[PDB]
Amino acid sequence: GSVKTYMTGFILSIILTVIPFWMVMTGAASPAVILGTILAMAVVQVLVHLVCFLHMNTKSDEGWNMTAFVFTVLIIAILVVGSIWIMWNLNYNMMMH
Amino acid sequence: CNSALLDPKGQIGLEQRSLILTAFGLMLIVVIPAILMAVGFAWKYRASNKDAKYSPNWSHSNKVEAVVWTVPILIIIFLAVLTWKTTHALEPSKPLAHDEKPITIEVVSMDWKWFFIYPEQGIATVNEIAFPANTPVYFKVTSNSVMNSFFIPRLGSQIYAMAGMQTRLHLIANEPGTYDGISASYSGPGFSGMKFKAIATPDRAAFDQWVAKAKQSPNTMSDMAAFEKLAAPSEYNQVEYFSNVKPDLFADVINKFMA
Amino acid sequence: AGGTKIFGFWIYLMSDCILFSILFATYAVLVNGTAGGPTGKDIFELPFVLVETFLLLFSSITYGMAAIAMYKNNKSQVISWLALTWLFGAGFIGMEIYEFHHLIVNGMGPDRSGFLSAFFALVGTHGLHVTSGLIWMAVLMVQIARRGLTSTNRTRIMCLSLFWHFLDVVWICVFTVVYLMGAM
Amino acid sequence: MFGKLSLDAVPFHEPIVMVTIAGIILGGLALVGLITYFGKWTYLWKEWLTSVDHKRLGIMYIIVAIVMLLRGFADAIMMRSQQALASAGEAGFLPPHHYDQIFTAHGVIMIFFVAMPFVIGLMNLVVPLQIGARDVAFPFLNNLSFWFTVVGVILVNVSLGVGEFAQTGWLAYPPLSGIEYSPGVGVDYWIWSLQLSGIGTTLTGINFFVTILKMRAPGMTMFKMPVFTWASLCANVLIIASFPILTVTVALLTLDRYLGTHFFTNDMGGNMMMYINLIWAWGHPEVYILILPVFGVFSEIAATFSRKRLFGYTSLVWATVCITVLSFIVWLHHFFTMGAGANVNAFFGITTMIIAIPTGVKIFNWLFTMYQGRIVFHSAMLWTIGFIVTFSVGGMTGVLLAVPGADFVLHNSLFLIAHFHNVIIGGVVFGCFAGMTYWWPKAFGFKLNETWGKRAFWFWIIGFFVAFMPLYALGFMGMTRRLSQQIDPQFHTMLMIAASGAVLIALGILCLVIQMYVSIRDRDQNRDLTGDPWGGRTLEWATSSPPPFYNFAVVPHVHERDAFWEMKEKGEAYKKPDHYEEIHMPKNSGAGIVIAAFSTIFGFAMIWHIWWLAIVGFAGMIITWIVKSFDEDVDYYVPVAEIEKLENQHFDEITKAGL
Ligand code: HEO
Ligand SMILES: CCCCCCCCCCCCCCCCCC(=O)OC[C@H](COP(=O)(O)OCCN)OC(=O)CCCCCCCCCCCCCCCCC
Ligand SMILES: CCCCCCCCCCCCCCCCCC(=O)OC[C@H](COP(=O)(O)OCCN)OC(=O)CCCCCCCCCCCCCCCCC
Ligand SMILES: CCCCCCCCCCCCCCCCCC(=O)OC[C@H](COP(=O)(O)OCCN)OC(=O)CCCCCCCCCCCCCCCCC
Ligand SMILES: CCCCCCCCCCCCCCCCCC(=O)OC[C@H](COP(=O)(O)OCCN)OC(=O)CCCCCCCCCCCCCCCCC
Ligand code: HEM
Ligand SMILES: [Cu+2]
Repeated sequence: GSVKTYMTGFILSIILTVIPFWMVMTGAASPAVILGTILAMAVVQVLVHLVCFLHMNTKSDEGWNMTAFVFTVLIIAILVVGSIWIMWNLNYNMMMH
Repeated sequence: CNSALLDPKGQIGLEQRSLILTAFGLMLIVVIPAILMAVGFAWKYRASNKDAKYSPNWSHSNKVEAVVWTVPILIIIFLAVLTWKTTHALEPSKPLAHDEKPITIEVVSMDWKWFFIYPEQGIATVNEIAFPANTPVYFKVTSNSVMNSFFIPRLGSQIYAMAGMQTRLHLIANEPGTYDGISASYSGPGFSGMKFKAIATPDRAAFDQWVAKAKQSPNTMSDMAAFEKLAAPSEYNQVEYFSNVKPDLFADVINKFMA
Repeated sequence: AGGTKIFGFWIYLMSDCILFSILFATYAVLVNGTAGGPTGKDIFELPFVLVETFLLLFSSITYGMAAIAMYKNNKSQVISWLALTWLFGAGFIGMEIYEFHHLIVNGMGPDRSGFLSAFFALVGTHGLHVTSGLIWMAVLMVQIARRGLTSTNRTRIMCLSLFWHFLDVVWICVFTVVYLMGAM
Repeated sequence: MFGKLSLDAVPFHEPIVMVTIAGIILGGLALVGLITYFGKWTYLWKEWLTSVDHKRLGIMYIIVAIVMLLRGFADAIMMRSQQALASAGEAGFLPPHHYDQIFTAHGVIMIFFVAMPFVIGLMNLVVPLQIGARDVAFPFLNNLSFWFTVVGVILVNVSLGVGEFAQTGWLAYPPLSGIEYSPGVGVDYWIWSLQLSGIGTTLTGINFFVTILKMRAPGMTMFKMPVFTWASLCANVLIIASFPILTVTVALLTLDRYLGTHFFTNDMGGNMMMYINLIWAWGHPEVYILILPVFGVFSEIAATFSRKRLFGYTSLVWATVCITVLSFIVWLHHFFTMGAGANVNAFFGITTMIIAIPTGVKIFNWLFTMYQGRIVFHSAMLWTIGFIVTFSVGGMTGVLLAVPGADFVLHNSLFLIAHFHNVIIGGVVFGCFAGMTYWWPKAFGFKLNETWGKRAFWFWIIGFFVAFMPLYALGFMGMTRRLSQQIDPQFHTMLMIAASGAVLIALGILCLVIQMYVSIRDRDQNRDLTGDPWGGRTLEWATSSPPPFYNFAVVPHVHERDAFWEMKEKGEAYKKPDHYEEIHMPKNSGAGIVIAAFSTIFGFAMIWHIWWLAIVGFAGMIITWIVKSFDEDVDYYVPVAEIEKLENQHFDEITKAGL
């Protein structure tokens, strides 16, 4: 039933946490393959928790409750990437050149 | 018209006067008709004006709404091409092309005064700089304290002064004279007296006689013990000259925050 | 009525997710701001974070079974499933307190080395939300024990379901950016 | 009693503070003495203070904003007086310790406790009426949000008498606001005023987002909504997505001063440029929170007093949605001179001028709303015409500042100061007085005085221009902001004109007080009887004046834009239902006042380091939250005997006055 969506989303998030942890704790001979798969499994497991636990739906508040989440992801991406890009140029400048 | 930004004496100030003038004249093609329509439609279409055409159900025209979107778009399109070109030409820390071997002056903002170091002359001053006219001046600006802003309004741009950080500024003076510089970012109780003079000399012989004057002082800046004695909080400082300085004093001010 | 509050709480979590992203942006700027002190590799014990990650994951599926029991009429099993997810969240808080007590006693507090300020302000603000949801869970448990699975109690279960699963979503971003990227 | 409170914290031997201390203590005791004289304590409680009614709460927001407008103007008249005396070589009154608290308090009060409650209180009164709703989505949360704003105005006002306020400017930049350059309680007053009032407005933005989306009338789709509702919808989106940025940024400053952390410090890996990045990421969406419902106010007034439908509804709606997204990508224009690259400065310079495109579409759509109307020159229509002239001058000035090369000589000048007083006085204050004049008969049942409302306009118009067009000239001459002592004599004769223009603004505030007195003195002669004093187009004018406390006996069915206008042209909307049903209304609650009373105890104890009191204050807010959750009598039903009594007294006013 609805146990099956909770149980699959729990099994999946077990796998999506063990593999990023096992790569850092072992080493896996590549810092760039590690960094890619860690951010990939973080995004995938966030998507698993929205679908299976938070029950994100396109038809839940006549379109809303989903567009509110998509809007704030864009705000977070504007705020985080924008502040990192600004502070990287402010810190590359203000250096003893 | 003779007011320190509309009458500038440096190349950066003169290029920024044309930038202010062309931007202001571009926006006037849409702001003057907006103000004229605000008064003209109010007068022509009064309730007491029985001659004007009354159309209460007219709320949509494609040609009117096309022009309402197009003409603000076209002005900002011209203004963005101007913004992109002039930000890459009027940028501080872009050296000016003159082949005159610029004078580097190191600027430390204190509480509440301006400390200037002349590292290739071995001279330090408080609240006064001199430089030759028609030579570029490379400013390396830092703070010993809270954030200030180094501004000579008649010569060009401003830049923030931050502790542990080194901003850069390039200026030039096309005419000799003395120009009042200020702190343009509020920094405490003595902020109103953070005013310095910036003397552009007629030639380099008058700059050489000011450097030789400023090394006849008995005061030195030969250690950071003398720096922190002078970095004590003080207000409305006189012009003071130091004859000997530490050979890399400006890096030591930055390194007391970054280490 | 009930669905208006549940939608309105979802809008609050979107503002609460913007609140956490400022803490993540502050951490990314200040992570290399170690003042001659410890970096992430000198501090982060990754077996300890794996146990903390699985405790918050176990409390997410335990709240999911509490909501399943609310969609039948078994008031006793909502209480029993809420009793376990309180234990897994109290285990999560008790490990973060043990992690912060080890740093503060050993001279690695927030007042040293402003990387440590951004570490304590992101992991600490997450644990303040878990503590806030642990208080809300115990207030909800004594309301259901006293009044039953009423319509107001059923809306409060689904409001805390949004809150509790959101804290596990934030923690996926926490252990990746802070711990796993810091211990590479 | 404990902490740093010492009785030397009270500014004795300082007469310009102690006179205004006694002017509020004796002013407050005289106000307290009138309520006990007339026996109105049990009426202020149970009808106003505990009220979950959005009409009662909207009025009380504006009362707070008008009272704080007097304090925020009385110290701006002291800065104009000091700058006119500092030039021509006099060290007069206001030493720099005294003066630097004044521009900091003027900025905080006028943004957070004047402009914000006036905009929020206009959305509180009007937006549930325009969508056909009976109340706001979360009515207890609306009452709690008001009292968190009251905690903000209490903490700023007690800093006048108990300690001192911040001396850092209104945004409290780092290290000057750090614990080693500001060791006193002034930044702590700034921190906990903004924190406690800032969580109140966050709950306001959540409340009106869900109200507009979920509580609308049947048949009213999103593109049949009133334009003021569209403007309130987009303004509340910016509250939800930017006031969390203020909550983190002030809390990170709180950890720096209290726990000694290193976020924005100079030394131990701290970055003080991160705060200025963070405080303007909230800072520019805040100024679009203020100007968006003002755009919605002027759209309803221009349609009503031109007797013409609003031109270009879809273009005006999508210009509002354009601004609420573009407001989050422009914030680096406030620190162009910090030292970022040419690519970063030109990117945020270009996209700052992109946000001027939807503002120009809004301006020209109001111009063609009145292109072929019959314009009635009401007081509220005068503020609309005066807004278009004033905001176009001040908006044009900010686009000049949006060029980074032009901003390098105009940053932190009086040109900047004159820019944002051109778009706040010109935009927000003009829109708040226009909506006050427009919706006064709906809030109270009688019309304001038309003669004194026009005189208040003519002093607020070019009286502003005498006040702030000299500061445009002073920004070119090189005069910077926050200048207190020994100002240059060449800046005199232009600071003298700016001081004279503030006297004309003072006469416009005085004309507002006379307009309020004469209207209350003559309210029985200027009564609004049908509920529609003008020819109104939206659903607010379908009710009685004031509305029947449930707003609607039967919720209306909407078929078109300007729902009340289409009803009148079909002969409807004065239709008596054959039967009524009971209305489910929320109850008044004493909590929210109690939660805020513990919060101002918690805030005052955190400022003065009274840690036992801050624990008691914080635990009081949580126990009151917990004990409110156990309450079950949160609602009641209005009987049909009360509904039929209140509607038959409206439907004979319709009959005895023509309709
Ligand atoms: C609610 C008030 C408000 C409003 C509406 C605005 C609107 C704008 N702000 Fe002013 N800002 C406001 C409040 C402030 N801004 C500030 C600071 C500020 C700075 C910083 C300068 C500096 O720090 O040195 C810039 C560049 C701007 C740009 C603008 C622009 C381009 C608009 C535009 O949105 C205006 C758009 C309107 C226009 C353009 C006129 C209408 C259009 C017409 C008539 C026709 C169309 C014309 C064209 C398309 C050209 N803002 C500060 C400084 C705080 C501090 O420093 O302490 C405050 C308070
Ligand atoms: C710096 C620390 C500050 C900490 C302040 C807050 C935390 C203290 C503890 C709070 C938790 C106790 C909550 C009270 C329990 C009862 C609540 C309840 O049952 O209500 C459920 C409610 C649904 O609404 P309804 O059903 O109408 O109930 C009305 C309540 N009067 O659902 C609701 O919508 C109400 C419950 C919502 C709870 C929200 C959680 C608060 C999270 C706070 C984050 C703390 C850290 C912030 C960081 C600062 C910035 C960096
Ligand atoms: C404790 C220490 C700290 C103190 C800090 C201050 C706390 C903040 C207090 C702010 C709360 C706002 C108070 C709002 C009261 C509003 C009362 C009001 O307007 O009543 C008028 C009433 C209307 O009569 P009615 O015929 O019903 O009109 C219908 C309108 N829908 O007309 C009547 O017939 C009733 C007549 C009696 C009303 C008298 C009350 C005067 C207003 C109260 C004070 C407002 C001014 C000061 C506010 C300070 C705000 C900072
Ligand atoms: C917010 C930004 C900053 C975040 C950190 C601090 C704040 C944390 C608390 C935020 C809680 C937000 C909850 C919003 C939910 C909105 C939707 C909802 O479910 O509302 C339900 C209810 C409203 O119900 P209503 O219909 O009005 O009537 C209820 C009758 N019992 O709503 C409620 O009754 C529940 C909410 C009301 C109670 C909240 C008041 C307590 C807040 C105290 C904060 C303490 C902070 C101190 C530390 C300083 C901060 C650094
Ligand atoms: C959309 C627009 C929103 C507007 C928001 C509100 C802002 C302004 C607030 C004032 C407006 C409220 C007053 C009108 C309400 C109705 C008054 C009323 O019914 O009159 C009662 C009372 C005298 O009447 P009574 O003799 O008791 O019996 C007759 C009843 N019909 O009449 C009275 O004398 C009542 C007095 C009430 C006023 C006290 C409120 C204080 C707020 C004032 C703000 C500051 C004003 C500047 C300083 C004024 C003092 C000099
Ligand atoms: C109505 C007449 C007003 C006058 C005469 C006035 C006057 C002033 C003056 C003289 C300054 C300082 C300029 C300087 O630093 O040199 C100032 C700053 C400021 N004003 Fe106003 N003001 C008025 C209204 C408002 C309003 C309605 C707002 C609403 C938001 C406001 C917000 C601010 C802010 C934010 C500052 C900057 C604070 C700071 O410098 O730290 N002002 N005002
Ligand atoms: Cu801005």
